[PDB]
Amino acid sequence: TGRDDTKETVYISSIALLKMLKHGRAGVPMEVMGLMLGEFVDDYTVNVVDVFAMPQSGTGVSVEAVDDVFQAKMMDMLKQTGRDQMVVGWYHSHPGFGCWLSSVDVNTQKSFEQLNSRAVAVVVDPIQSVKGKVVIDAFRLIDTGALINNLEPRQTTSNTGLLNKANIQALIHGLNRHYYSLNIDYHKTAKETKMLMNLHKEQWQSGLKMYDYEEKEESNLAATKSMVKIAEQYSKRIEEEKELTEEELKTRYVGRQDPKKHLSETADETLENNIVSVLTAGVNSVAIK
Amino acid sequence: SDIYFKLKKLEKEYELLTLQEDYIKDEQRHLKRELKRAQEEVKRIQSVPLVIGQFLEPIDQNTGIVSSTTGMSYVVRILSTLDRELLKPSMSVALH
Amino acid sequence: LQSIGQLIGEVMKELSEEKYIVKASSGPRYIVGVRNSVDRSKLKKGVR
Amino acid sequence: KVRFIKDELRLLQEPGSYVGEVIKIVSDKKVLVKVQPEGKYIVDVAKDIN
Amino acid sequence: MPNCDYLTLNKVVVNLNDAGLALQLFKKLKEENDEGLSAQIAFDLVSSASQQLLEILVTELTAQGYDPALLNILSGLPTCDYYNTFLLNNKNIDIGLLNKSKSSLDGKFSLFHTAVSVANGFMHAGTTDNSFIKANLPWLGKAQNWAKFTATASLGVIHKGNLLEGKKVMAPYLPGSRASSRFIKGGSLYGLGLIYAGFGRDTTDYLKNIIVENSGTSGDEDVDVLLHGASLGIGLAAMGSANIEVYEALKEVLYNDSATSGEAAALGMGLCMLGTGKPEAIHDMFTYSQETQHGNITRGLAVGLALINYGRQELADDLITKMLASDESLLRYGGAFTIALAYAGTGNNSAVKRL
Amino acid sequence: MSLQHEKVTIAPLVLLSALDHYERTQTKENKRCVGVILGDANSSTIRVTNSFALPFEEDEKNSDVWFLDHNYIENMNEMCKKINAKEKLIGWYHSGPKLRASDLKINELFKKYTQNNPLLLIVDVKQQGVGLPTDAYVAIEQVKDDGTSTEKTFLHLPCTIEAEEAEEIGVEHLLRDVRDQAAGGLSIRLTNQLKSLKGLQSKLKDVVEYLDKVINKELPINHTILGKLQDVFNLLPNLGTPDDDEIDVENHDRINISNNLQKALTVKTNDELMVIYISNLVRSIIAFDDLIENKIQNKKIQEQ
Amino acid sequence: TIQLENADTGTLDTKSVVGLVMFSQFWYWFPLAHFLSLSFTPTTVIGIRGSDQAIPKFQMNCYAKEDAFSY
Repeated sequence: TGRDDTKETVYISSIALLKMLKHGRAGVPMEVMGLMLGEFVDDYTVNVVDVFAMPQSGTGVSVEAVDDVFQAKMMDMLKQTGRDQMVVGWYHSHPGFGCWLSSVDVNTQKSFEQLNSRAVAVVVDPIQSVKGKVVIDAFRLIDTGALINNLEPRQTTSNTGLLNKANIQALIHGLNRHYYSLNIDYHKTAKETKMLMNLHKEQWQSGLKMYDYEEKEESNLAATKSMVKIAEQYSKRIEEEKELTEEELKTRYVGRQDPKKHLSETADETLENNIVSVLTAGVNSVAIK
Repeated sequence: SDIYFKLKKLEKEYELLTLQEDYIKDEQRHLKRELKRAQEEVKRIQSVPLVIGQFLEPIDQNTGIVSSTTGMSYVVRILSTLDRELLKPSMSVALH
Repeated sequence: LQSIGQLIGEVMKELSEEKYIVKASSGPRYIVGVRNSVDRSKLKKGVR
Repeated sequence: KVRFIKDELRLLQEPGSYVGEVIKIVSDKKVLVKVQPEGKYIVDVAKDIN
Repeated sequence: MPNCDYLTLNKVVVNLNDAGLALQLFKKLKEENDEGLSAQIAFDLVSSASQQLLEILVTELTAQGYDPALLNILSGLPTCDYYNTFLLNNKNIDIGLLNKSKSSLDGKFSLFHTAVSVANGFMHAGTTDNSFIKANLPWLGKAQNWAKFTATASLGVIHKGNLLEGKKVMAPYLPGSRASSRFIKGGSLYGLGLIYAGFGRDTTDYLKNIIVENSGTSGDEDVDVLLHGASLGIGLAAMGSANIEVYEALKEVLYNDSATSGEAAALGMGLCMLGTGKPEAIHDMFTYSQETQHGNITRGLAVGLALINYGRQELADDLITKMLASDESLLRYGGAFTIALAYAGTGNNSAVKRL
Repeated sequence: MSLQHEKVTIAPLVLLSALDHYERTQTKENKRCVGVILGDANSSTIRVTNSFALPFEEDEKNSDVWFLDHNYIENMNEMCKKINAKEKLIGWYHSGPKLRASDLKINELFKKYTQNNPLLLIVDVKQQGVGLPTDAYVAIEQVKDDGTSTEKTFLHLPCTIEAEEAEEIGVEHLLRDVRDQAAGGLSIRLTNQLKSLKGLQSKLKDVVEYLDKVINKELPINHTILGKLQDVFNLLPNLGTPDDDEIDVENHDRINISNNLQKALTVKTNDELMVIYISNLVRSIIAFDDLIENKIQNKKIQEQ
Repeated sequence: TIQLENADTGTLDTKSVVGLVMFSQFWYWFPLAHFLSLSFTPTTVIGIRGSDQAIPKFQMNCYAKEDAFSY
């Protein structure tokens, strides 16, 4: 044939993720749209370098609800700064339901497909997102020819061949009907990594400050006293231990959320803080004068 | 002596065991940092927003039955290192 | 439009100094956080 | 210890579970189930129970 | 010494990998010539060594003057033919492979088709076998994509060896004698390089024409798939023969920014010039790895770096630190395998800790 | 204009955008990408939400020569009011690497478009300082320290950087390091004490040096610097005072509790030992029992 | 069978090792997965009848063991 009908693994930068997410969530509940600017290379790579949002609508995303006068005006700026790049797909946020596509969004999808042969749709649902990465997938049109003549899974070949689900129920429904989903990847250069992270100027101040001592008499006093109540129960657990079954041990003497595990945990965690506190205090006095 | 010249090659082999022994300490450190990271996610879920139910009865001891003020009724999984002794009496509970 | 509506409730019970428990006029009870814009003196148990 | 906390955080992250009660068995190896706060939904049984 | 066992003399020639000790070996047996002792060592030398050594030696034996009996054996020519003859007699076809592929799986799905195509080549290795081929004829025939590449490629592995039938199996599927699709045409060149993997000076001369014709062009999709298999074909068939014609020809393809065929070019360079420790290879490969933003081409260059650094040990520590320090996913990936190949086939403490 | 401006929080979208723009205008070798900074202001906390490049030139021969496009700003402001309601021009960024005195002159013109005092937000594109690269400034006017010449000069506003909870999740998990914005165990907190002290060391050196160059080179006097640094000496602790004696009572209290915590953990690991010692006797008996029990089984087969 | 190190002379073959590295990599390109063909080395005793370079068929003794399958 004349095609290879394969979907790209989508590389989304640092620069693009935050813009997509910030606009989706401030704007939610209300479906919102905007284009994605990038670079196309290969047939298995598509870059989402930058993005810009396009104005709100309460009629959801349609081809009759977009502002083309706005798109034009932006591309005119884009040329005067010398940053012009080609449109590589489009992004939208659904307002409250998982990544899937409705009919209205297939109509919007179809025309980006015509404009640029390969293009992606990245769909951000920012209120089922909690790791900044979950419930964000890319999608791409499946042709009607692809279903009936089995030219749909040529995108499972010459790639990793894995698809990682965020919503099992929601993806699987549109996976045969009207889209094929392929997994998303993230990227940055090393200049970006350092910027994204930052180094704090208060990182050095909080190192060299020993906290108030009123809060420290309280800390030691409270902690050492609390470990007496559970120290006693640690004996009663192990009165017998030669009895079979781990759940059994916990049911006889009420060792549920074990007194060995809790008491130890308390011993390690107050211990970590006290060593660091005597360290900070001794550092400041010897250092400064 | 024959054993002794065969040894030379054995001693190199024991040296890779030495390097396994140095390698454990490097794996250990990675896991310990990460156990605290794994735990941080679960604290996000413990805290706000929450939606208030009323705890009915345990049906297991790791999975319960609740009701909500949402207008519905669910089966929910009980997260660990929390009290299972204070779900016996029906009392208000919070679900994520 | 970009500012987006809200839903009225009232403090069912003050639980902390930055966190409150409320009942909404949609029916449901929530445990909510409080923004640092708004005062916590003007928040007291039973206030809209 | 890492696998255990990871396992638990995952249970939360699944959407919920509900509760019903089998009212009848039909001949297509489906079951009519009454979901207690909502309506009745008739559905193919699970792939590990019969 | 005048009375020794030559099995052990051969041990030394192979391990060090020197054509000068190899010749010094055949001088003793030119003054003490019995055709049996001389041929026996000759056969054992080819079998055990690399191809690279044998080529250097042959030149030395035509200058010296020798029997043509010895000259055939150390071209490595008759050694191929015996193996085929054995595999002819003793081949056995599995029923479990045919049944499961036929009934359950389909060649209509790309990922399935490819797996069945990978298997077939390994299973029926030796002489041609047509039992897989004529039964699963509509299944092979109903492929799509690069699953069609896989199918064509498998013909070469099964019909491995054979210098008197190994150009005839690929003869209708060759470019200029087919036009069915770009996949069949390029996967037949990929296949031809597996028939004539190891030895194949003659397979090199043919594929060289295919490379230098299409240089400058991969702005057609057809050309890109055709040349993909053509660049892999020559790296396999010329592997370790040290041609600076191949290395130079494939730089045009790489600099053109060929989409699938830049990955191929990178591997095809490094195979030929493998273990030479070429300073120019290491340098050229590295620069254009950093340079190309296409992800396929970087990966091929990153792996092809490894190959040059076969057998370096200590002088590959400059390379290894550069590959691993980079923040590119592809550079580090091949960076591990610089360490695999340098100390390959004997242990090493420094290498095991680093990894 | 504005008399409310204490701190400028910066989201990492803004810091990255500025960084990108420098490298997508092809402006390098200490030439300047200058852009407008967008977001809410006229608040104690200034928050910069977004940024975009402006057309900009400079000639370093004469810095009283530069190109700023007058069409472009208006058009961008109109567009930017649509996307978020947050966005309005609250200053301009400079790409650094330092604060040139050429930056006043630009700031002077920039005041006209703005609805506030414009901010001069330096974002360094090459990383610097034990502290942040990003340092914020506001144009104010004041009298010098020679009591002569009222000069418009730039008031440092400190920075800590912040992002909404919308952006932040994507930051935390994209990051694939240790982080200086989060921390793990004790081991990482030993690191932190070495890093924090190293920053003091370097910073002290700058203060001494500054004192040198005033009395050598003879740069003009500043009672802002000299006056603040006067305070430092009276704040200074000294040794031999009753106060240090009260530190030592607290150091005994905290190490003693750390001793009892350690003893406790000796009994904990003394438990694990036991469980294993019990496990060892049970495993060894049943392991052997099986072998014996198998011999009898085999024996039935042999007999007929 | 694959042979990592041949016992003909008892010394490493380079070609063998290369083949395995190319086979194991196929992660972003599954089409590239025929590369065991340098790695497979034939296992059979093959004679020569004198210097005629023709294979004689004759009988050789083998000490242990009688297999019920190779088919």
